[PDB]
Amino acid sequence: MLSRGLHEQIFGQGGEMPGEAAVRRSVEHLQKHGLWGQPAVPLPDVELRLPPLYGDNLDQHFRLLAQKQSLPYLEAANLLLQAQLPPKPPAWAWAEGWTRYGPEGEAVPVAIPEERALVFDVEVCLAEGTCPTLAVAISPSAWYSWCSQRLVEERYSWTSQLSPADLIPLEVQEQLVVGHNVSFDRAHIREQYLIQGSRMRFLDTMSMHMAISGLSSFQRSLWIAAKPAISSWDWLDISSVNSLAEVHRLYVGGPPLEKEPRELFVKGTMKDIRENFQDLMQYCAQDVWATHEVFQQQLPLFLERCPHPVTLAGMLEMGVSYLPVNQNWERYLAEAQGTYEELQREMKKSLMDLANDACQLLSGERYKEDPWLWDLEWDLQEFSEEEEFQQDVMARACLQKLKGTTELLPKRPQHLPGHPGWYRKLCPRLDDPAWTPGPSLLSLQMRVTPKLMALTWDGFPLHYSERHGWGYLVPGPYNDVDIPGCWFFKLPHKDGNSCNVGSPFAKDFLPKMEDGTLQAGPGGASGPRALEINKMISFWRNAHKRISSQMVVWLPRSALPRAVIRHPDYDEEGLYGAILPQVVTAGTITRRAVEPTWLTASNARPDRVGSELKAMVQAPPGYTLVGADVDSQELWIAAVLGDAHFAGMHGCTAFGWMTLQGRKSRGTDLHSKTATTVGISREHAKIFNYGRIYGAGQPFAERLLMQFNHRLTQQEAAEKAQQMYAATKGLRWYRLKGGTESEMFNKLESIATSDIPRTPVLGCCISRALEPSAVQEEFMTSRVNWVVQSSAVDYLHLMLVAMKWLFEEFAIDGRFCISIHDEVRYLVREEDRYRAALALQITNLLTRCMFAYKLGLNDLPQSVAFFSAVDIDRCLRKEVTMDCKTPSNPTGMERRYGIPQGEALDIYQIIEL
Amino acid sequence: ALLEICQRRHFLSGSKQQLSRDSLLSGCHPGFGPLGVELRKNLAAEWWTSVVVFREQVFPVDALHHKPGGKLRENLLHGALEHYVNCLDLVNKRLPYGLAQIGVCFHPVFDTKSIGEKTEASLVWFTPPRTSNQWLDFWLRHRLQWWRKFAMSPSNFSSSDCQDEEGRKGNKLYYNFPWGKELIETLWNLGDHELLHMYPGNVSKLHGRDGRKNVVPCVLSVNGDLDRGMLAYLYDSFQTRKKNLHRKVLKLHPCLAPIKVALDVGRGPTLELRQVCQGLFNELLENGISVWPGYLETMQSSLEQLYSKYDEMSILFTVLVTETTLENGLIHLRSRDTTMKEMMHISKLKDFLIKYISSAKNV
Amino acid sequence: EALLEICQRRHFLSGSKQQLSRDSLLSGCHPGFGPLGVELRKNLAAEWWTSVVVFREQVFPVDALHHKPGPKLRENLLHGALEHYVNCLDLVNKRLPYGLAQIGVCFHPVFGVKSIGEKTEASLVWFTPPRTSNQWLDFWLRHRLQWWRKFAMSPSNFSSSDCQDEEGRKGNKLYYNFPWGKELIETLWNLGDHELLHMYPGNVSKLHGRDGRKNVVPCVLSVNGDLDRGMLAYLYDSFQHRKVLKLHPCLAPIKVALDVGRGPTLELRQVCQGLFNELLENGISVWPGYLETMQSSLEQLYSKYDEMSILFTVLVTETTLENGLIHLRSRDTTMKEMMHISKLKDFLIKYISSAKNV
DNA sequence: CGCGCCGCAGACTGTCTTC
DNA sequence: GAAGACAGTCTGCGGCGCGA
Repeated sequence: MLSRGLHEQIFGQGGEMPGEAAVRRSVEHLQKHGLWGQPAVPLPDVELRLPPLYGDNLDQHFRLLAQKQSLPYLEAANLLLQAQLPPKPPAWAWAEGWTRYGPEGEAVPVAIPEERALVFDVEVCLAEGTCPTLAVAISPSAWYSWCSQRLVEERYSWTSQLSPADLIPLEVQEQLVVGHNVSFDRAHIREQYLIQGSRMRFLDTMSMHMAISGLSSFQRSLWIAAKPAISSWDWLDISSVNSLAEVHRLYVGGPPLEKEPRELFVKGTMKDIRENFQDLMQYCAQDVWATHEVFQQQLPLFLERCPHPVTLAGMLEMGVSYLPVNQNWERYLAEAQGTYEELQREMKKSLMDLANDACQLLSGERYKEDPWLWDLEWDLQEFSEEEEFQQDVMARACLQKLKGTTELLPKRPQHLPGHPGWYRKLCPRLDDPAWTPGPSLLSLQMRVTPKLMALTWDGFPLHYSERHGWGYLVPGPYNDVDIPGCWFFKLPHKDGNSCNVGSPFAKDFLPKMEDGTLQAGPGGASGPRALEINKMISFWRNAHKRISSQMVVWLPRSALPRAVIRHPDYDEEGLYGAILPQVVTAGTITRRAVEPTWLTASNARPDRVGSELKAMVQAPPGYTLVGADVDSQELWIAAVLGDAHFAGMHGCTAFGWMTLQGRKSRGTDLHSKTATTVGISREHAKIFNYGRIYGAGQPFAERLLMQFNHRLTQQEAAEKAQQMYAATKGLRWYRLKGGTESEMFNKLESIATSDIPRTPVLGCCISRALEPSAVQEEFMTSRVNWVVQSSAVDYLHLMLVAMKWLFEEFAIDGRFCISIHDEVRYLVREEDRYRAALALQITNLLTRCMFAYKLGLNDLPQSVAFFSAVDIDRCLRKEVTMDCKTPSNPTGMERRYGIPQGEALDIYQIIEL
Repeated sequence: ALLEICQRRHFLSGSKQQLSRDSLLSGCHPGFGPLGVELRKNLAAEWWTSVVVFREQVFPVDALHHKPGGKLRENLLHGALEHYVNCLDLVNKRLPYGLAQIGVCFHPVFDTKSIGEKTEASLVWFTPPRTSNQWLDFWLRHRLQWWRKFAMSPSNFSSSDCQDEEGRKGNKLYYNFPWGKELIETLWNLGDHELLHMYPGNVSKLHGRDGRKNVVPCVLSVNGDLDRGMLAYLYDSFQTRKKNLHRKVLKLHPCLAPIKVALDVGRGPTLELRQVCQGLFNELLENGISVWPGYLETMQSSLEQLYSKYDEMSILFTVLVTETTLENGLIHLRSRDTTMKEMMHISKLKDFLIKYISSAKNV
Repeated sequence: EALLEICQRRHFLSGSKQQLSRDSLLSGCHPGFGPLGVELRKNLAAEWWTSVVVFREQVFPVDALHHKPGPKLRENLLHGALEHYVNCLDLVNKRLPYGLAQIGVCFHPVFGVKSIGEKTEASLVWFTPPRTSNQWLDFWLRHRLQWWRKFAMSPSNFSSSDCQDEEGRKGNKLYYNFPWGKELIETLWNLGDHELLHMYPGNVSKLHGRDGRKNVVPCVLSVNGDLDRGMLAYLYDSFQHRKVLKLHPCLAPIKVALDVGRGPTLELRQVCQGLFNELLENGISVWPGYLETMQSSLEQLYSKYDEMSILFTVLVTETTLENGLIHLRSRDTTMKEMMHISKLKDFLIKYISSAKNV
């Protein structure tokens, strides 16, 4: 207490030995090239009693908790592991609902698979929406099939009501279900789309694929291509490509599994699937059998590779993600798509406007003097009651001398003669049912649109052709760099690269729109607006396919709880609903989960049409997304990993002191407080520090630095070289990664090349591909990244187990993690949000205490022991006080900020009042 | 900044010489010229086409200039409310229903007790409560798109959401004039408060058939202005620095430009071209194209200035008839948006203009 | 007597509660007009402007405020035209024989308490050189007479008379022989320089204009026609056992009507939507008579279409889906035939051109 | 990580059509 | 016979998402 922070450690009463040599080593390391002497403003000491610890110590306590949580599902998995099964039935039924077969394929109309183990693969008709299209399941006894009911005429009911496939009884034990990516089958369940917690937990055999015998995507590309850069090429024979056929091939040497030739489900129609019904069901049953066999080969292997019950308990969690939504989701989808279309046509109109203005140039021959837009063909083709004196009959007297060349010839390339060639090509051909005036065939992808509305500094070798691509775009034949321009363009041999030497192509050049020396022409009014329009619509153009059609199920009135009903904001015609993310746990080689739409950055920044996706992820009425962003989770984990390995103290290395002594406000925080001061720019040096730590190398850091701003190769190398000074100074042995240090990469590398034990906190193996015993990876970035990634995953598992234990022993409602990118939201109902905030704080304290205990040291600083602010909001946003762009503002919606909280424990009793 | 000299030369504005921004926006201006009346008529026709005839269950309605219940009318909503009963009666009791109107409304303006006229377009939509929000969103959406088209720079047009004093949500549309953002339209969703205020005697007769059961209708009033919309279009069309090419042009949209085509005669001096130009004039009016009789004026000795003035009035095309039209007919054609010289036969020119206008209207 | 009731029933006129008697309709006290009446009035105003304003080369329109700015509801538009003539003389480059015309609402008193009623009238003030100034008015006496035959079924109904007064030496008055009785629908007055002196206190330099390279004071000929009253008289003249108003196609509020019957519902709806879209894009007014679930009788629907100033009636049946032929009936001819869906637009364009082309 | 459809963009092109 | 049109034809460079 008050030593260097810390607190009255309720856990582990007694002992607390400092260590004279240890503390002296820590002090002398922190003093040298660091700041050990700081004001160290104390925090108000927290006087509270923790929940009773069942075990002797923290590790035993959490082991018992996770055992209690995972025992029924573990015994169910083992029960299905060694159960004796008959072969597939000869033919399948045609009635609705579920059917069982079994003795001699005797069909029976079963209403529920009343057993605690299934594989239950599913296939859907992609053309006919996201509804299920039949399913094959293998319960341990006698096989199982399900009918989607969409094969019968009529019954075209949308909104996804009773469309998914029932899998749970009314409970008037618990269940486990397996699958390759059983997250994809967590939808199509109709009981997992429930606001109340689900007693069933799911196992993806792809999650185990990446847990045991997995490949990095950088290695997956090599695997599929081969199916310094030269590898030992042994690891390909022990890992598969995360595909059911490929993993079946790897885990058992049987007859190969065959993909559907026609792919009626992916590319096909409902009737064609009816035609090939029996064959498609046979292939689905083959897939289910392959899944069962690989699961049987995997589960004992997984348990011997990940034996700590907490990791498996937390992996059962995080397959129960649940994003509540309402009609505002559909409103936002429609509004964003409509704004996308409106801005697209506005930008098209702006493009035609500048095309017209450019064509106006040649009236005074002003296009030749134009420093831009001069490289086009730009050429002109030489082709009392008295009636009237002669009435309109003179019109009939004019006619023509037959120079019209019939009607076909004038229309496609000859229409509008005398115009510039670019205008004529851009104009729609007169021989068209739908003619539109002006250069309406002018898009962003053409060579004319960049010339106007994307002028910037008029890139001197950006004449396209040959390499084409971006050229100089900066300063330092003739006209290599000249404001007047009028370049000769004889050949791309100007002073400079004069081509795309780097050739970077990964959704880039959008961040350069904001300043970055990339701008339109200030002379025009609709020029810069078009560039702004492109900037705003880019992200939605990227992600509208994913964000739309997310398999959103709208819960009816009955399925909603009584917490929503008899509420001030109850009833109302707004369709309440939910989105299970279909998050594939352990999507990466690390056990980090993957979801391309929901588990992403999604800053919800302004000037972006598609933004505010995470925003308006609205807890139902009476519910709040009580959640916390773990204060620098990866940085703290690396810091403590370095702290215990060296002198057993939190302030041993400058990384540890910087992590918790620094503060965002007027402090020397690592991100945007110290990285900017020692580096360059802001909010990008944070990404640089997140990348160099957590897995990367110096070349990756340098490349990201060029991506951030414009710098020369020599200057970038010099900046990196200066950066290694005072940094870890990696790849220096015989030191006991040596050098200036201040950042312990020694722990990650040391535990990386440590055979089968691989994780400190929960003892979890990595994979059979990158492990050291068989092979030695040429670049070790993957394993050092994995150490921190899987430590963060074990952190999340610890929070999930602790929160489940606190929600069980203490009657805390909601109980639904929305874990995204190191942040956790739990949706913990009203009149428990402060109780849930205290539970979150106690869970963070216990998780960090377990990290410390299992990783070497006993004490825990108070600067990290508690969340800075447990955000208690009604929508998922990076801050409690935030706004969006496409609407007027969130206040126009029902969002009304919230309470960040922190040190505001007015409900001190964690137990109910 | 001060582009009103263009309106002084070409009668797109009232008779008064001194037209401050307050004078125009207040709605107490003396009047408009022929060009302004044509432009406002085009605006009204475009609105009627975009709202009423294209979308089913929408019918135009009329309101008297006075409300006996003798004072000049302030809003068009009351007239729609009075005719709501018959307009719902003629249809087959379909609760989703629309009413439309465009008319001149006089309002009191206090400046340092005057009465100013303004042309208001009113859309009254009766909807079930469940569909009220989505229909309101559709209404403000496609109204915003209508404002964006016929606008060179539709960023200056915008919308805002707001809450009424009685707790009812609504939206207000604005145009960003150079001096400041000014209101153009407002949207108010009401739970038939005014409808019951006018007819509180019986509530059963006011119900509409949304299906098997009947529910009380919910009203939505979208009220916009057009004279200020006219000034907004004129300001937007005019465009300043770093171009190195300054030409006074008013890029009014082809759909609502006051004059579409201009006729002229060359130097000659062969004469007789007036009869050809008159025949072409008649051929243009008989199809619905407004023509500027530009061939009466003479002794100019400069075609560039004539084209400049025609641009200032936003004349989409200029047609010049020379001595080479009687034989090997090729009239000279110049386009407003692009100062391009073309030679076209007399035939198919009227159909070309009709196709141009129709295609601009389509997109 | 039944004409007003028929017009009100078919949306041709507004409610008769406030204007049951024809006096209210004749004056400005009428209780508005129905959407069909509004469309007919707009079409008549557009045609009059095209024949007088767009057709004329030296004639350009003008706008006058509904209320009098003063120095009170407006009573005439001549004051605004006279005021704007000072600028128009320089703007029109000495348009000595030019004029300004406008069709708009003006207020007139009706009389316990005397009310103010708004009626639509078309006022044209033309400046003419004195040497033939009255002759110029005589020219209008021909042109306006042409309007009498522009759409009237019986041109003999219109009549003209000459009147004189101290203010105007020569004036022309036009009257329409309505079924109730003859009513004055157009008036002409040729004022001299007295109006210019009253408006301009000694502004001879501005009042004098360039005509034939000569400085001449322009005489102002004011011709005022009753747009609402003229439209009512024309509609009455159109009417003549079967109560059908053979209105002019140019001024008809609706040219063609779309119906659904004897065919698939989806196909009929698609055909009706396509026809409506084509009519809207081509500038042809189409009555939205579809989406009707009543289906009372074919005769009742035909009578309703004819009473609504419909030039022709179009019925879509299984023949349209089979060979593209739908029933087309002409009210004037009282005959029905089969016409192609694609050729409907061409037939409508030809009919409109024939009606417009005298 | 990255890779093969995929999808327009830009240039080519052998052959049909007109004077 | 000489020149313009045209509906295909090949290449390229963004990009996406995969694989039950």
